[PDB]
Amino acid sequence: GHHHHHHKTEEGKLVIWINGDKGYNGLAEVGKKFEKDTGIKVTVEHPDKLEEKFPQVAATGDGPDIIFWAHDRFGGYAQSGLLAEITPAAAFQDKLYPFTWDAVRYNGKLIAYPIAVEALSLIYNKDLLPNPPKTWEEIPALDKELKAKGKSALMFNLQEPYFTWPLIAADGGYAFKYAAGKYDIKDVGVDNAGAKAGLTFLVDLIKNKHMNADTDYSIAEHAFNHGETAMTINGPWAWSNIDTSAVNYGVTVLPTFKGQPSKPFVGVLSAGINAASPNKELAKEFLENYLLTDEGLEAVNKDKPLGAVALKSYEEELVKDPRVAATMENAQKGEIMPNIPQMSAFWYAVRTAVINAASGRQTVDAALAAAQTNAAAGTCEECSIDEDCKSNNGRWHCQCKQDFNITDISLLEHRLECGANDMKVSLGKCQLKSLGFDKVFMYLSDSRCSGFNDRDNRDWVSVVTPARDGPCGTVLTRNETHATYSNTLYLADEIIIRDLNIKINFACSYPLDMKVSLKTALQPMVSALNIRVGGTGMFTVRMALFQTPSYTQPYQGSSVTLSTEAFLYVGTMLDGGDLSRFALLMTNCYATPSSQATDPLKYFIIQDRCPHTRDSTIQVVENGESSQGRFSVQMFRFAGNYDLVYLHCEVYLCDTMNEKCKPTCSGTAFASGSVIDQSRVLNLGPITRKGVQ
Amino acid sequence: GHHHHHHKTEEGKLVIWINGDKGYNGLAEVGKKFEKDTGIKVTVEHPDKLEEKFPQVAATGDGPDIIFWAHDRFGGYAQSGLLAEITPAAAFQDKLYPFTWDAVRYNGKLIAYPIAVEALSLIYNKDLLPNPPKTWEEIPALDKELKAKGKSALMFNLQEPYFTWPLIAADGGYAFKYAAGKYDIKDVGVDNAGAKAGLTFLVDLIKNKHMNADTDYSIAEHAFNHGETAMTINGPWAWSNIDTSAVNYGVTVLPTFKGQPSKPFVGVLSAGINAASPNKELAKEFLENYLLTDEGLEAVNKDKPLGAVALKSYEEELVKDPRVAATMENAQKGEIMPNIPQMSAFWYAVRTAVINAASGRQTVDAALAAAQTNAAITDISLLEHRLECGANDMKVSLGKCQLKSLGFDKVFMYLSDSRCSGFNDRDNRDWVSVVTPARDGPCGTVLTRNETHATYSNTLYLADEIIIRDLNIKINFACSYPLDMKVSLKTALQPMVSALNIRVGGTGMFTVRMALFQTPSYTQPYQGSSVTLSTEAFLYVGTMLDGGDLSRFALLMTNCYATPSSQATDPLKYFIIQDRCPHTRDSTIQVVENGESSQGRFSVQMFRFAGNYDLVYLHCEVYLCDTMNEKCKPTCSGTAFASGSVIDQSRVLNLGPITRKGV
Ligand SMILES: OC[C@H]1O[C@H](O[C@H]2[C@H](O)[C@@H](O)[C@@H](O)O[C@@H]2CO)[C@H](O)[C@@H](O)[C@@H]1O
Ligand SMILES: OC[C@H]1O[C@H](O[C@H]2[C@H](O)[C@@H](O)[C@@H](O)O[C@@H]2CO)[C@H](O)[C@@H](O)[C@@H]1O
Ligand SMILES: *[C@@H]1O[C@H](CO)[C@@H](O)[C@H](O)[C@H]1NC(C)=O
Ligand SMILES: *[C@@H]1O[C@H](CO)[C@@H](O)[C@H](O)[C@H]1NC(C)=O
Ligand SMILES: *[C@@H]1O[C@H](CO)[C@@H](O)[C@H](O)[C@H]1NC(C)=O
Ligand SMILES: [Zn+2]
Ligand SMILES: [Zn+2]
Repeated sequence: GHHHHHHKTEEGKLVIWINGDKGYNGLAEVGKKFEKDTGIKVTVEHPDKLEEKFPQVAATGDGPDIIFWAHDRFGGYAQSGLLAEITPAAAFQDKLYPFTWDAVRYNGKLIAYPIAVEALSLIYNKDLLPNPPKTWEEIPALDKELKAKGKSALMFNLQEPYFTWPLIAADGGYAFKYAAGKYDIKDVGVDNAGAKAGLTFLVDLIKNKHMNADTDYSIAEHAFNHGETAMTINGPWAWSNIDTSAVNYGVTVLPTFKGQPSKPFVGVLSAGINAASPNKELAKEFLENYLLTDEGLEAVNKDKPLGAVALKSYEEELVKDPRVAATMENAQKGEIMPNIPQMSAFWYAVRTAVINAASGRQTVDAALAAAQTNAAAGTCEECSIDEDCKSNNGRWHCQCKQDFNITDISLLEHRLECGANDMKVSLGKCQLKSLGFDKVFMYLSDSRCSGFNDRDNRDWVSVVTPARDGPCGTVLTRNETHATYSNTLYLADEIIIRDLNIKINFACSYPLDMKVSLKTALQPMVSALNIRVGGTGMFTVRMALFQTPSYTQPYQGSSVTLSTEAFLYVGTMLDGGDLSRFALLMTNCYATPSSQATDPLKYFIIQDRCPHTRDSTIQVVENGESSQGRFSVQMFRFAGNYDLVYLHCEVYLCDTMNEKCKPTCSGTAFASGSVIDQSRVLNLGPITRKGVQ
Repeated sequence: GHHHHHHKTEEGKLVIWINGDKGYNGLAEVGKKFEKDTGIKVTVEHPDKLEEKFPQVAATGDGPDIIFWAHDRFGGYAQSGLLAEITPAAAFQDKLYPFTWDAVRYNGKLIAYPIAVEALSLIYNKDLLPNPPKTWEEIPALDKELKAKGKSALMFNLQEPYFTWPLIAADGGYAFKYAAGKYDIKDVGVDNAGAKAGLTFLVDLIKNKHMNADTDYSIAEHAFNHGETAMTINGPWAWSNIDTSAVNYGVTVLPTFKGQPSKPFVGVLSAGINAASPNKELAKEFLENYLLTDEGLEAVNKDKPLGAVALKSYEEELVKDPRVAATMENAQKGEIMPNIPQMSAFWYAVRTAVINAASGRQTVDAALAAAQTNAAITDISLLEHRLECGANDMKVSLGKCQLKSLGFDKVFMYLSDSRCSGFNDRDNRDWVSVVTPARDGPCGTVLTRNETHATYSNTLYLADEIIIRDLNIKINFACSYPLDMKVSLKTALQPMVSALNIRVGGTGMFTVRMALFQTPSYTQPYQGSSVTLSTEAFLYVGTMLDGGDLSRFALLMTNCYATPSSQATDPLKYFIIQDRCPHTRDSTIQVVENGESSQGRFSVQMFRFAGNYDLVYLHCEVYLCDTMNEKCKPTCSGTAFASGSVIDQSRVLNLGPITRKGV
């Protein structure tokens, strides 16, 4: 007997959200194992701002069955009843460390499964520095030293407060005072001396050009991984990218500040179950039986490291690695995050205060003051990066930052969205509003198509144009495969009455569908072949001839006529079933002097999936790659004896799962493939010479 | 015998240059037979760097009458007009394979005679191992195993790029892109990922002491023939030395790299005629009558193997040997060398990249970059950005010249994942492009859904230096697609849906689903076990078949109706679709899709329809309609239908309750 019996005839499913920076593939593999055993499928998807999006959808009774995050968010969900209560047997609970269970406990109830323990650690290049700086104060020396070598000392994400927090709290800065076994929200440690010291040091570092304020995760990763930075600050999940990198690296404790250790907020990677989920039992089985296991966490950790796991058995072995040991050493120096809801607001309040102090929009005192005032305020979560959250006597509100520093380049930063029938270009609203823009922010080649405040995203100001030639001065450009719709975005120096000239040429390229070209034609010349697949499958292959190199504007009527130098553009299309499963392959294409496809005289354009020769007389654009295929032939230059010829194409449906369809053509011919299945042949003709202007 | 008439009182001589690794003796023997018949002397010499030496002497109106080499060089000579045009009869051309003639063709003219087809093959001791390693990745293991015996696994010449090329080209590597029937010289495939993979693997091989970077032809041949190496990689011309050796050997296909086959550059051994020679006629007779023949090639091939010959007659018999067959198999995997002149410059650029990466003088990136380069201010500030949204992929492209105009000395761009890096993109314009799948989570791509649409977005970082300066730019790009009904239904956590299992042919299992949707796009399905509607609200219903390929069938909804009770058999029915057609001609009912596809879709204003009752249940009878007769999609002329309707309850899907807003 098998496990599969209990879940048989399941209409149930399992949907998982996790941040893409952790290993999704290992989790997916565990999903494949779960699918193997139980016969139930498991999906893993990464939405933008998933921790923020989850509550929104979850409120409506929709979302993933499982959500992965650091515990600090979870209690915020629990307060809203978005998380189903976990109630595992003691035997199971005993397998994980109690503090990891404490992290996920909220208001007495377990709202999630602890997975792993996350703490920021100091990552450095072993080749570049043998001994890393043990303190923060000695880094500027290193940077000044390394600046001569054409490199930098330290680069790490400055955009997320998670990364800058440890230095701030190093001297005793804190989020929410823990008192009488409970967190006090009206007691906030943001504006004290230690925070100011840490942040002042950070600002003083970036002011000295030791680090750029524009630096983010991606940039720092890229910089460090190319060995152009001596060290960075990060968690286990990064390591996977460094291993593959030629960089020889090491992980140790963060540097001290004022003789005090860096105090990182320690996260617990945790898996919550949606309260709306019908699948809760399956989720519990999956998480308990499969996800948390030596093998499972081995897999996930193998894709990307988890750091210190909550599972005792695997951890006891996993600690043997020095890096996670360093991660623990760091964690023990810092403090585990509160799971309370306010943490959502806190993080937002710091981020605003760090970037303002870094950009120089405010002093550390002013920034931290605003921060402390906004620490528990939930409204401030609604504010974008470029917005200040301002506190009135009555209530908090969002406001655009009053001052931006804009290079002639900064204006070129933009969002380009290519939709199916339309194109949209978007630019930051505040950066524009800063310059005195009330309205009519921007326009395209046609000045009548103007900017509007984006109805979806308050942050953006957007311009839209259909993707077709002639509205809003949009322009179409075709090549054999694709149709590219392009336009230019002008910025208006008028309303602001100040001149800095920039324009952005943007374009959306879409694949060309010849079936549309055929449907557009009143009476196109086309041959069709129905192909039955198995009991229930049915497919259709069509072959048609086109007047243009774009493979558009097909010939109409019962005959085609060519100039001596003319190119015939042939194309083939597949319909029915999954166009993904099968790829359209043209196995043998040839011409005959007669109408019979069985003609003893065959002139092969394509033979054995490959061109008959390398001459320009035959050009094959698309074969075996997709649902369509395309090739051109100069017909009467290729076969010249005859005043007309007929065209024949043998076609085969290529399963892309079990065989690779795209042919490899060496330019050496066997001529052993002369066997043709006439049931698979499409025929078109006659193809005649003009003989008249 | 009677040939003697056309040659009497003979004069002049014939001088031939050919590489010494091929049979010099056989060619000379044929030359001596030619001398016997014609009474004209023929000299055969093998100079050092003969291919480089030929143009030098040829420029002065001095040199050999005939030159033997791979075709890739010849177009370089032809461009210099050092080669006389050959004009053999069709009857003769039919005797050799056309592609061999295509190789020797340049700018429309045939500049030389094809002799043989050469491709690198994997030579191994058949006695030593029954089956050779099928991949490159497993070689270090074999070597480590063989390291205990005081020997090595694989040794071959690393000095000539010709021998190392296949691994480089195994994964997506290429010299010159073949487009519109001609080779593109400004389109170069040297700096791509696969080449880097292969060459990096090679460096990693020599770094592990599995093979010495100093290894050359002599060393590998001498070593393998003496049994100090288990296997090597080489062409036919080497075999002659292995045959005499007591070693029992075999020849097979090169090992795969990254799941893809090795693509050796396939050479065509070819004989060109000097343009300065008055003796061209004699050269032509020599090449046509004697050199290319069963008897002629027999001598040369018997002396040393030519591999697969261009001559049909001799090849047809010669294929029966497994070695040349393996050589053919290898040839079929790779691609023939372009005949263009630039190849002369190419080989020089790669050779530098092979030795520099091996010795450790440069990184693979630097070497391949330099090679690729060798192969081929600001007033207003503007940028060129092109986004291509494919079905399975996205490509983002930025124009080079604009980046230069914007003051970028060098271009580094990448996505959220720094592992995804830009490459040089050749189109109607020269671009720098990055590619990513259109699904979320590779390359740090992220999904954003709204009720109607699934939007896949990512950020493109663009900067001059890896260490970031004051100038760095980032560009957010996104591809938004409409949501599929099935997908919308499958994505939903707890959608309201009714399902019916169907068997077809008694084989396999399929199902039919009916579900309710909040949007006119038929997306954003209702959640829960019940739906509640305003009096004026529109219920968007859809029905789809799932669980495998039903493509031969179109989903047809014959009768769809509402009942005040939960019973589908209720005598009181309000018909939305009756006799396959919409009950009313009004905006109150719209049937979007019926009998057309695997899906069906319709909207109804439910409570103007149901009237007096504050709740209803929805019922849809469904059938698989065979589309072969093309009668499936129903035609509705008028709103008048028979009240009597025959319904099979086994095919009816039921959903409810559907309740009115405000009690
Ligand atoms: O910086 C604010 C952010 O910090 C934490 O998120 C971390 C997370 O702990 C790590 O697992 C890793 O993924 O990096 C994240 C930040 O980039 C908090 O969990 C989160 O609520 C908070 O917004
Ligand atoms: O390595 C560069 C070199 O490769 C080719 O020459 C080959 C030749 O094609 C083979 O037949 C073999 O036997 O000898 C050479 C080994 O490299 C190119 O034809 C030549 O121009 C180039 O220098
Ligand atoms: C110029 O912009 C940068 C980055 O924002 C920063 O130095 C600051 O915002 C501006 N300069 C000053 C002196 O404030
Ligand atoms: C056609 O142009 C598009 C961009 O406009 C490009 O992505 C595609 O590769 C081009 N087709 C070919 C065959 O090069
Ligand atoms: C959903 O988002 C897409 C992505 O741009 C947009 O095109 C569409 O208009 C949006 N639909 C609604 C109903 O907001
Ligand atoms: Zn089970
Ligand atoms: Zn003669």
